[PDB]
Amino acid sequence: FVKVVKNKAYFKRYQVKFRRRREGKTDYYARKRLVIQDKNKYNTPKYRMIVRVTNRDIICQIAYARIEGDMIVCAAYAHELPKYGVKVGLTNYAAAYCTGLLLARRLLNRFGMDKIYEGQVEVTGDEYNVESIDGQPGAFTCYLDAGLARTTTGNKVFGALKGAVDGGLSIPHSTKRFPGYDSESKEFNAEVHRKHIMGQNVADYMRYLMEEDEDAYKKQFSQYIKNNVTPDMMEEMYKKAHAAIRENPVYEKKPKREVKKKRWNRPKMSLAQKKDRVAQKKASFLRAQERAA
Amino acid sequence: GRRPARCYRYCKNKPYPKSRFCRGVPDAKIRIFDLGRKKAKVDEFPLCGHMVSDEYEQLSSEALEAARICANKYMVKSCGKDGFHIRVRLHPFHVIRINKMLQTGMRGAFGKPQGTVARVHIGQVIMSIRTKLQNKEHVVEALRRAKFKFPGRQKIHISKKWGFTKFNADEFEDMVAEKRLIPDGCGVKYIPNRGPLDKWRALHS
Amino acid sequence: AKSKNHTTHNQSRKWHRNGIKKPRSQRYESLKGVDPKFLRNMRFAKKH
Amino acid sequence: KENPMRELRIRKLCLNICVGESGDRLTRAAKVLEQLTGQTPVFSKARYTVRSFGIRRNEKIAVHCTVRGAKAEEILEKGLKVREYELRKNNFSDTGNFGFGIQEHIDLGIKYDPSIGIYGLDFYVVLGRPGFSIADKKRRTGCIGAKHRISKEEAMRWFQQKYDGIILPG
Amino acid sequence: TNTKGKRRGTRYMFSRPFRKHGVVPLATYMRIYKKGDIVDIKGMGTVQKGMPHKCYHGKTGRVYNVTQHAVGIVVNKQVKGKILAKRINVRIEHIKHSKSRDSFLKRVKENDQKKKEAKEKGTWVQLKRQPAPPREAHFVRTNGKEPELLEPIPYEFMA
RNA sequence: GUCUACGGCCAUACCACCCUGAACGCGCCCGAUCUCGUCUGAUCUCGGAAGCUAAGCAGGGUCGGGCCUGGUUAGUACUUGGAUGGGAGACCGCCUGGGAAUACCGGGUGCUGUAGGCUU
RNA sequence: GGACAGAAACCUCCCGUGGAGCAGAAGGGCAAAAGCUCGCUUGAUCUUGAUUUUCAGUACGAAUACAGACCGUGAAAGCGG
RNA sequence: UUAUCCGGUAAAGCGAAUGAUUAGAGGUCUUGGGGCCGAAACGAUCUCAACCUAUUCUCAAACUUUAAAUGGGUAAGAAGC
Ligand SMILES: [Mg+2]
Ligand SMILES: [Mg+2]
Ligand SMILES: [Mg+2]
Ligand SMILES: [Mg+2]
Ligand SMILES: [Mg+2]
Ligand SMILES: [Mg+2]
Ligand SMILES: [Mg+2]
Ligand SMILES: [Mg+2]
Ligand SMILES: [Mg+2]
Ligand SMILES: [Mg+2]
Repeated sequence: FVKVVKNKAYFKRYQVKFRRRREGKTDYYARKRLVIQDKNKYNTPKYRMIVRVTNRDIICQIAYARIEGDMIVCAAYAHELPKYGVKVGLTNYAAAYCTGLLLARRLLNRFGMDKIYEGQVEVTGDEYNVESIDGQPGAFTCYLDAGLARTTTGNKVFGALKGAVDGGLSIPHSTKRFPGYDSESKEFNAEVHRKHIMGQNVADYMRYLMEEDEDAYKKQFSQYIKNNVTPDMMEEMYKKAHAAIRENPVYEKKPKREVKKKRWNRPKMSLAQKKDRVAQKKASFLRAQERAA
Repeated sequence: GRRPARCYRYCKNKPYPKSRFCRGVPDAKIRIFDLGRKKAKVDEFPLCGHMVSDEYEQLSSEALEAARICANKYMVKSCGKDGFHIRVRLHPFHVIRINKMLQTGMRGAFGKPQGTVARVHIGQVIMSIRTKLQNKEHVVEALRRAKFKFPGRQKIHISKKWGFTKFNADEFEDMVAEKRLIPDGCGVKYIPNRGPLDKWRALHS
Repeated sequence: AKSKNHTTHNQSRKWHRNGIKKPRSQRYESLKGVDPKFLRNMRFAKKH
Repeated sequence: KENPMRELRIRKLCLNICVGESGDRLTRAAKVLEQLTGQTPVFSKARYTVRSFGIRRNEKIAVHCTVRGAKAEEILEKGLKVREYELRKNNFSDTGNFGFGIQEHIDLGIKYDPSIGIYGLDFYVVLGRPGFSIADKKRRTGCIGAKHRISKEEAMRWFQQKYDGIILPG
Repeated sequence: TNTKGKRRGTRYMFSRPFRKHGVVPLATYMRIYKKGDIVDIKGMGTVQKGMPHKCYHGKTGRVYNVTQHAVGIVVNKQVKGKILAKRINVRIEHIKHSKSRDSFLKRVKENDQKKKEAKEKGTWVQLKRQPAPPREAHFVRTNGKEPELLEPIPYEFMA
């Protein structure tokens, strides 16, 4: 026949990966080079601007490494955008910019530097770096963490990066992976980046669908219709969302409702129960065998 | 032209078996370790005796085979052709080195392999014989005769186990009646209660 | 004209005759071999 | 009733031609299935050198292509129509995939060209179920699952019930 | 004579333990090391950069210099006649904190606390670690049953 | 009670199969115009929200394999020091102290850090 | 499993803890890498010190942490004399 | 002595990795060898061989899951809190 590869000795010699590696969530090779501060810094925190894109929202946080795990200082999500004006379309490039801007301004509010480090009040789409000013406390600087995202040109991870940079965070970067950097001539024009920041590509697609096939337009965009969001006012709405975010970036926690203490999963079986089950099974098997014989 | 056993009678050196670093070793003289009707069930051959050494010595492969032949000859003569089972529980692996002169002298003194020798510890069993209960005197005489083929001191002991098994003879039939042991030829299979119950229900089926 | 090659028989007795003394620890160990940038910072601090 | 997410759909239909040599014959064979599939195929380079076949390492000896979507369905349909919608159960693998081979590409519906000649193809179908993408997704790769696999019996039942084919024993 | 290789005879010393191969834990990289801290040396074969020499494996030293990835330490190496307090540079993953100093630190903090306390109360307490004294007199209560009688068992050849 | 994002310790967490998943979340899933990449929108990137727990993922189960930790093995094997001890030797016994590993037989099957949710 | 296809040519699916590969002899080490394929480049560069390795605690060779400029790569954290 | 770190020898193990090594068992068409009914047929039948599954006997200075005794560093304060 065939030799059983996963035999009793296979598990004896088997070495498991880390829990995150087995689950595939994290990349420890990049984490080592991302979270490890120099030893001569003597416990100076190193901040990573973590960006994650899910199927329905975008998570933007900043964290520093510790022996008991990372500490989340400021967390910004995309499901809270409807509080600011973006009612629908929370997983696009424009939403990535908005949540990155929200994370930056909220962090500045937490550290009490809202008025200082204004940053890009209005969008431009070109390269920009927050330059620290003398006398005033120095600017907050962190480093981008894309995780496992395949960082090509025009990624929503970089969109969140641009939003945070415009928010006032001095994150090192370059205008190479931003949408608009063409590779045939190796140059960057801010106009295309501005269109992607404001979601003009989505509006153009919306116009294209409603012009060539209305039924497919309904099939693709339906929540936009339900929220009566037309392409013409798309950029104006995002500008309003940017103004609202930069106005009131604070976060308030929802009140903790008191539970009724109801368990939703079957509790673990105990030793007595499992030792009784085999006794019942053996007794049933023999009593069935004798009466069937 | 083989040297007397008195030369290689002491476990003088650390074990030096035939391996990737030792090539050209001549094949061991003894290659058959089981004799008689080795295709015998554990039920029909309860009695078991053992030839066990009483010193930390070295037994050559040729000595092992000579004792095996002598024991086999007596068993087939007394108990019958198909009425016993002789198992040699020592395999010669420690190869021995021979330095031969032809006037080089002691320069480059490292012997080439000459033969294979089995190293025996205190109380380790050298030979085992399994047969019926009434054939006890014949086995004792057979091993006593084979003692003369070995150097050092060896003794004959009749183990309390059931044949070539690690279970006591008195409780062996009781356990197999309780269906804790399954005969599978010259040995037995021990059935614990730690497996899935499908095996248990199949056995009790 | 052969002779033995290496020996370490009486060496331990030779060592312990004068004693295997540990190095005499002394307060304010020297600052050689430290990071030059850190050393420059310290010297500037002592200067000012 | 049944959960719609367990529907058996074709994930990939791969067509390859192994001419066993490089050069004009390789290009000529490549043009055949290129004209068939409407897309550029890819050459495969040999791994080892054996003198029995006269093939050496890194030698482009076969041309293969993969087709998805509706065009894969049409190619499979015209491939089966020359096999008369019949297959042997040996063609079905243990993993729910199957395949067959055609001796000449002319019978599919292409027009013969004396400069082109005739060439055979191997049509291999790998069936699939919604959710097989987690077996190769980059972010969180996971095992497909015991109940979500496609059995050999399940695959042949799908074949004989969807295309109304027959699986004679053998 | 033997070869003078740097890693000669380190087949098992630098080898990773059983079922602990692969990616190194990040806790070692995250721990901080001040100068003057007592530290231990244990070479690890996963990272070959800044490998401490085999003569220092298992030794305990004091940190006197810290860099971005490695720390400079001073260790006592025994040479033929004397002991040399020589300084080496070792990458951080080959080094770990030692609890030998921590035990003294906890004890000195405890006795300082118990010296500040009860000082104004007038009582005097023991502070020096007295060695384990001989067991004091005590009563053994044979509660009923007679003590078991033990005798050597007869010899039998189990083999 | 529990989930998501980032983790620490790296199987008590793995592996095979089976059962249950309120809500939220994670996904499965629908398309290629744009960003982007392929032989193929399969993967990747992007734009999404019709349907679905079927799968992953969560919890539970297997007189489960494994893994962790106990008893047995056993004061056995081995061993610091000692003897004008035995034995021709091989080696063995004793005094003073330390003290293993199999097989075999039991128990258990992730703890927790920061932030944000569901259980209004 | 799939035409010629055969034991071995090529294509597809599943299992697959390193049973492969890393230039050589061997050992150690390595699985989204240290390995296989690409893209871009010369940190195989210029300079002063400190330390480890046989050690006499002297050299050469080799090696390790840093420091000052010029850089390469990557979106970046970082990595590379 | 009290705490705290390092080892891979002694011992032990192959139902655990690697290299050896013995003999019984049960499987199947996974193949071959000695046949047989057959145009043939995995249609069927004894085997004998290799293969798989649990086992069993004996080994390693250049093997090892475990793992000592002896031993090797550090600390046991006012150069400290
Ligand atoms: Mg990366
Ligand atoms: Mg010798
Ligand atoms: Mg798709
Ligand atoms: Mg599910
Ligand atoms: Mg178990
Ligand atoms: Mg938690
Ligand atoms: Mg890589
Ligand atoms: Mg430099
Ligand atoms: Mg050694
Ligand atoms: Mg040994």
